[PDB]
Amino acid sequence: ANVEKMSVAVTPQQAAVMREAVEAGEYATASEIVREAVRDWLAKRELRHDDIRRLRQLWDEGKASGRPEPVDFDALRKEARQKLT
Amino acid sequence: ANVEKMSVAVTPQQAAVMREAVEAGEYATASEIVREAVRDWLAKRELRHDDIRRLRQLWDEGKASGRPEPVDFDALRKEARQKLT
Amino acid sequence: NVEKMSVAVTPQQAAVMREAVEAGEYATASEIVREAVRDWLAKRELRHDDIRRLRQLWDEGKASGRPEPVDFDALRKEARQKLTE
Amino acid sequence: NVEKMSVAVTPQQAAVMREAVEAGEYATASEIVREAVRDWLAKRELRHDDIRRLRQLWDEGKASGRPEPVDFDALRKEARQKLTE
Amino acid sequence: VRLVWSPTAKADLIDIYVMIGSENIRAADRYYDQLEARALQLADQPRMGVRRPDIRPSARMLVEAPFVLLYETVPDTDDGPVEWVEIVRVVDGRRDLNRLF
Amino acid sequence: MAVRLVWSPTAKADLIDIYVMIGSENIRAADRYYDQLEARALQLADQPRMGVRRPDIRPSARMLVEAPFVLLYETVPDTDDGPVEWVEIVRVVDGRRDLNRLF
Amino acid sequence: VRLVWSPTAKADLIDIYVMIGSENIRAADRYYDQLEARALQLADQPRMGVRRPDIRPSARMLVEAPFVLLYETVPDTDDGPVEWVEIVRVVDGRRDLNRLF
Amino acid sequence: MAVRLVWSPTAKADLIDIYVMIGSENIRAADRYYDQLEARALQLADQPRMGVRRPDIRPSARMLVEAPFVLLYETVPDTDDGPVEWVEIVRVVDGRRDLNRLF
Ligand code: NA
Ligand code: NA
Repeated sequence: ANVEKMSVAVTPQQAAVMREAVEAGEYATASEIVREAVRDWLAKRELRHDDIRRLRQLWDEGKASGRPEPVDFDALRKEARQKLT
Repeated sequence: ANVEKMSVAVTPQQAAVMREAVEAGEYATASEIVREAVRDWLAKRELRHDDIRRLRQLWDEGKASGRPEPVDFDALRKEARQKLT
Repeated sequence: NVEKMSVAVTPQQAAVMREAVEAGEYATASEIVREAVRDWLAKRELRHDDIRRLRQLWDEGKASGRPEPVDFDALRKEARQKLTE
Repeated sequence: NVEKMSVAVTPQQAAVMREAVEAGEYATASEIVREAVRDWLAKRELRHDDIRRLRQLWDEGKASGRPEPVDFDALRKEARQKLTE
Repeated sequence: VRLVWSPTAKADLIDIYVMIGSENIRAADRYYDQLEARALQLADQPRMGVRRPDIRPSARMLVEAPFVLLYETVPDTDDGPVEWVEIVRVVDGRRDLNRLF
Repeated sequence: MAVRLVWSPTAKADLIDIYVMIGSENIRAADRYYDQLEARALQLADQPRMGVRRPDIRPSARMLVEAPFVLLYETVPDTDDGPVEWVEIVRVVDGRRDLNRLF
Repeated sequence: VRLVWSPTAKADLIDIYVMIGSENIRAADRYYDQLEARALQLADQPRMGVRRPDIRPSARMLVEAPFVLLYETVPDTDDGPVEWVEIVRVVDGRRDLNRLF
Repeated sequence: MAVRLVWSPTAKADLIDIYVMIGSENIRAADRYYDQLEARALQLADQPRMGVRRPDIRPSARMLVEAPFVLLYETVPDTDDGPVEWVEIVRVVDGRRDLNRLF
């Protein structure tokens, strides 16, 4: 009762390698692979959500910074080169 | 026919977040999550196999290098400090 | 042996690296950089895997014959036909 | 702004970084180091997640009562009982 | 700008629909709606993708999450009128990529 | 034909930061990034809807890639068709510095 | 050296067996064989694990893939006779860790 | 009581490499790594089977961790019980330098 069963469709190539891993004794069952893979996916998903939150934070900073203006890249080059000291 | 169905047991906590992701419209079905997760797991597995091959390569180099001998760390310190120039 | 180089990182990165060293996670910032660059070597190999995969898929597409417009209404009907043998 | 530091990497790492720059993947080695250290920041956060998780689990174990020897024959019988309500 | 698809790209689209449509036809339809909408945007804006000459010299990538459209313009120029866009592949990043970029 | 294109104060700061960071060791590379970013912005002024919508960031947000950078911008009005009065580039983000899943 | 297990570690062992045993009893038995064998090795060699004072000051980790035994010695010294080993948790790295080390 | 402990020529080279790499900027850290590695090896001479078997590497291989390093070694005879005549440390591996899934 500490598991929840679900029917899932993987690609034939994926199912093949999952069977290979079990037959090699790397895992006892395909479910063990899916549990490990989904835990990793949870962490990956959180890193992706971090990215979205970071982009939103950066966006919000830009929108709060004042009146937007055109940029002259020739002028900008000179300003940046001066910041280089 | 470009998929293979399997019944898998995930943890209740995992099943919950998978449902949350689908309900949020991040994925259409749980199968899409498993396919993505298993592809990532395939790559992770190959990095782990790389590690085992690398450890084996390093081991084999050590075994081919000649007669093993005791090490005096006080002496070794002096040799290493000389290599520092 | 060892190769020294002068590198430019962000102030934010330098601050966290110093925090980690001061906390005893690492002995010096170079230890962090070596770990980080080793991980980047693997990332780069996975990136090259992706590029090769996309190139392979591209080449297959370019060798498959004359390109044509797609009617998505007709395409949907054809995909549903495929689903039913 | 920018923070410069002198770091020591392996000759093998320095060689691949130079290869990547010469191939046009990056403009300078510092660009690689910045990407690599940013990825390490995330790795370190995942490492801290692991440490926190292990600490949480540890603390729970240490607060759960008097430790006792385990008979694995008896334990197996008890686990099979759990499997059947 | 004329929009055409390689025979393999058409096969990609069919495979995508069949894979998800095998359990959720509504989702399969939604993907076609999204892919068609992006392909239409691309025909209006042929250089909206990213150049990827490290793949092949004329290759461009346009994301339509979770998919990536690999395409080229003819001519393969940076400026001026485009005569057509060819979508060469439709790739599912969940199944075939470590990262998008 | 080209619509008005403006940059938030923070986006201008992003551009200066980018140039100074790489220019501290390779001024030719700094110049090339400015050549590329200026070219991409000029394209955008001519075709204001070339960036992909990213309403998951903020409702009007659009993303245009100029590797290794991501331009975040919006059109005003925020419409899918019809006249655009300006494009505002809100940030220039270096994916190597700020993103897990890209670059 | 006396070997004891926290009540939670015993619960960990039961949960592990139930989880895999729900579909493969032979595998569940194999895991118990492996965990018992490692715990016996640990009783003979109490300091074979790695110290992890960054977790808690007396904490040690011993891998028994895919599991990690979290344990301590009493006394918590680096040298000299150990009176007992307490296994505090049995952790499945596949379910609870990004990395082992 | 302690068994004979020897190191492959390559393992000795590993030890020198480790010290020189970190010692090039922090000699106290180099000394501490030698203190720790010597201590772990002394433990191993007293308890030759404290390393976990890793037959997936090679059949007799054992691994003993001394973070961030992994000691790879074997006993001879390669038995699970009975007298050991020596321990050979075959490599000292820095996980930060050579492993994907550890350190
Ligand atoms: Na990045
Ligand atoms: Na590592």
